[PDB]
Amino acid sequence: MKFTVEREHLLKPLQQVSGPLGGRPTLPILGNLLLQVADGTLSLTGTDLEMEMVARVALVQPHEPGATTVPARKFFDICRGLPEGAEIAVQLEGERMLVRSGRSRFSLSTLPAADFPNLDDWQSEVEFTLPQATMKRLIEATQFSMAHQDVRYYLNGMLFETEGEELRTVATDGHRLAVCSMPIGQSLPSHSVIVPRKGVIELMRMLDGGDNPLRVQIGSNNIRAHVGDFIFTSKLVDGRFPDYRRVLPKNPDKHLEAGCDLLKQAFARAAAASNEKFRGVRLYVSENQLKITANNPEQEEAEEILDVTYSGAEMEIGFNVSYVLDVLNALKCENVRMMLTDSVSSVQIEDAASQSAAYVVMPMRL
Amino acid sequence: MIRLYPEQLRAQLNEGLRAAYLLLGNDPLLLQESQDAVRQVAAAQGFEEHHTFSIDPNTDWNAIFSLCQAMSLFASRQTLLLLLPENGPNAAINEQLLTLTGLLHDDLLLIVRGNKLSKAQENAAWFTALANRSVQVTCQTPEQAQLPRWVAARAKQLNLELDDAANQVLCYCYEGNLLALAQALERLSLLWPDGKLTLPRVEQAVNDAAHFTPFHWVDALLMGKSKRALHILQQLRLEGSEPVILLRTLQRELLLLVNLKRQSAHTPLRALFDKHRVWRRGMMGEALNRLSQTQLRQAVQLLTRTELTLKQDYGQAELEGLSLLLCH
Repeated sequence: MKFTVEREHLLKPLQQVSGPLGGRPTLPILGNLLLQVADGTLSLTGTDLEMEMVARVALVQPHEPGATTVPARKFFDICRGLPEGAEIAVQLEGERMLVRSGRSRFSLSTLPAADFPNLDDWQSEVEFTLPQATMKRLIEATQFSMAHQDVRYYLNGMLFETEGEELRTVATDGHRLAVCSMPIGQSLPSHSVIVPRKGVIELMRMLDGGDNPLRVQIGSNNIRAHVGDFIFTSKLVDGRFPDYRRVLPKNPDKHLEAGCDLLKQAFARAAAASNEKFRGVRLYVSENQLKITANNPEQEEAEEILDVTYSGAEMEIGFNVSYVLDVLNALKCENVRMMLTDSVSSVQIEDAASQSAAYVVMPMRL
Repeated sequence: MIRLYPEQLRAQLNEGLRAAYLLLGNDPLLLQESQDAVRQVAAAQGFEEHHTFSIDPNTDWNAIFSLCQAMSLFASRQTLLLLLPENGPNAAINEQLLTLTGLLHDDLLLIVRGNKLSKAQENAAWFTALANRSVQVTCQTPEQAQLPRWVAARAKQLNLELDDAANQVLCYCYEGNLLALAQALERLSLLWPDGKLTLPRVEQAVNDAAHFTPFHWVDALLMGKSKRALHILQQLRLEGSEPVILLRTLQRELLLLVNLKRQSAHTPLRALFDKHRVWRRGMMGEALNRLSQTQLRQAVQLLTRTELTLKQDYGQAELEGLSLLLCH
């Protein structure tokens, strides 16, 4: 094989295909890219046998058939470490990858492309499109709530589901939960899949406000995202993922509406005021009043009050500072509404202004 | 407190989960089995959340504590496994533990894994705090005499017909490493649904099959594979395998390389190679090749001695010597 093209139409592609991967791969084949040329198109392919990115580049200058597997780290630095504007001529020499940037020519050790483990294709089962930014926010709004290394492996990934003409993701470590729903623009059937950590990360990556409204195809045990030239694909996690509806507080009496940043303060302040961080925050809601004090079990120190809109009995509930703060941050709003019940049962924070997203945080042992 | 033995846990674990479990011992298989018996029985009682922490000089104790004070979104109870440092509960560690032995509520079982608690360390604050409100499992590696029956037993509870002789064999080559003996049996088991592990099959299992791990190490030596060789040497003891074995095998391969070396031109590479039933070529061929006889004897002198110390210097590194020695 042989092809030649600028250092621009290559670095970007060569950066996205090997972007997620990169390290001390297992077998040498896993840390290698797949270079192919045919019909006047060079196709780069990277994979970690969980997901795989594939860039498509139409070879303008002289091209020629062939399939080789050159290393990734190496092959990228080289082209990335050359005169910006220089052309690169690659040709498969029996068992080496001859490169040429002017006369700055290299030679890479290469394994057969007949050994590459490309996610042997499978059958698509839904598909639809929707602006990146939308498919973006859906992630941002729930990503922080996905477990990290939980033995309940299904939690280590976000869920995606479509029903109606609404796409909604939901993440959860079994202490706090996050949910966001968005309008795609197409009436789609109803299916629900679990995209994993890395996969969500990658999917989040490629997204960047590009004139290529992401196209999505959910399926058997795979899901892919064709965004212009890049085509990210991830396998799915399998297991019963908790029902976001069975956790939402059921008929909560107590309701309160405060200030998004005013509460950030409250909690943030009390957070620092808490020298023994494992004790968490202590909220005391009383008829239109919020005395938020850093829970110091064996102590009574300084706290803060807030002039909020409350209803229901008075109660003091414990809260893991963080869980509450992530929620307030995710809610880039002004006024936050809340729904309580019990000092030992789930709470539902959420923006007042809208209902696109909703969070639920389990209080902590006071 | 209840002092128990691995083959008693499942019982005094069925009657009712205690609040904390102390898995104390030097054997790695037994520790892992017991903590599984526990989290298993437990997991079948609402305990669907688990967390493991290593207690060293970096333990972010906050997270551990905050964890205890947490409430599940799916009301699932939780397990917390704590991995003590090699030596035992440190002086500062005795503090944090104490704090935690106090945060032990109910939807929170607790397991502590380590070696026999430093003789007077069972006086520490935290310990006595749990002492009657807990269970203690003693996971010690059985040894020489006691190893056979441990295997004889294990076999039986697998419904296998291990022979008296074959039991001893397995004991001789994996001696000290429970995980190896276990997985060994698991394996022969599948190779013969017949169920009868006769001497021949054990032998065939140890011989013919190259899953006699030290052979992987002795392998790295020939190939002068130091780095990846040390790795194997490491794992080889994170399985509980006793060194008195690695020597005897190499102390042969090596002895051969001497017989081989003493004949580079006495009878050469495929001539004498097609004699001693080793023909590895690239290996024995790399050894004798890249390695000399001035080096060879040092290695034989060394190993010879290393295996004379633990017998005539009993009680208390001399293997990384050989490792790095056969190379550089």
